[PDB]
Amino acid sequence: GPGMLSILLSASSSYQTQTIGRLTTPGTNLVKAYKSSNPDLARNCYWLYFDYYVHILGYENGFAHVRIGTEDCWISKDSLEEITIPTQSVTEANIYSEPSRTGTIVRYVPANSQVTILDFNCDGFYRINYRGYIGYILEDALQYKWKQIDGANDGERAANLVKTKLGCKYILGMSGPDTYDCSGLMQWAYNRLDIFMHRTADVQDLHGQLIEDAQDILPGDIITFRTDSDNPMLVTHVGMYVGNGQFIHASTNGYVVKYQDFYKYPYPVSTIRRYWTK
Repeated sequence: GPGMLSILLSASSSYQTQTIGRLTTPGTNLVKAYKSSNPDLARNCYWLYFDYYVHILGYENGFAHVRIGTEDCWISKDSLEEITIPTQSVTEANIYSEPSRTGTIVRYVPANSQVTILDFNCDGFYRINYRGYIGYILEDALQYKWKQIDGANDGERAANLVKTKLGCKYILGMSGPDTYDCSGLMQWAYNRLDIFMHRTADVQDLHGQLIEDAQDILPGDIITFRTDSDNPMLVTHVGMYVGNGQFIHASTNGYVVKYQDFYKYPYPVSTIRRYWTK
């Protein structure tokens, strides 16, 4: 106020200067992703998709180095656009040199100031520009919220996110904003929480915290299923638990994003995976 800093913040930060990107994938819905700026172009690690949000770490050799949560990769720089977000502050704060409790003061910001968000989810801070002064301001000092404040954890936030897509049409290979397949809905929802998961159900099945007992399932957990009787050992489907014994999924049965009764669903579970941590 403005000097008070919580002991819960680290006294040190390795957070690198980043900007915000939105994928535009011109002319299509996807872009190949690589693990270097000089890749074996035949061996892309995966793809990223239209209207996904990323952090931009930099550019090299015609590629953008992008980040979603703990995952980073390289995509053609023409597949995304840089984003800045105008907002205002609601409480006096300092712009600090870094997102920690030992940064130097770049600029005092009075309450009600017009600012521009340049990066988000910076370990409890936004990176902003105020009157040309650039640095890190505590998240709660700004009006804009990059994710929901409501919810006890990111799992509940993920459940709300898939609920916002109820009624969207099923289309194989899509991940929003208007059409989805089962695994694209999962990846999209966690993209909006700055959490990376892979694109296909059979890989989503292999990461995240394993919830061994279904009694311990919570909103935002994903459930993978084996639904192909001609390949009965292969994971082919996925949905998100949203509480009260229901999960939401994009299904060809109805060709729509819809609720489904978990225990009445007539296909075997593979794993229950928790990709949220807070």
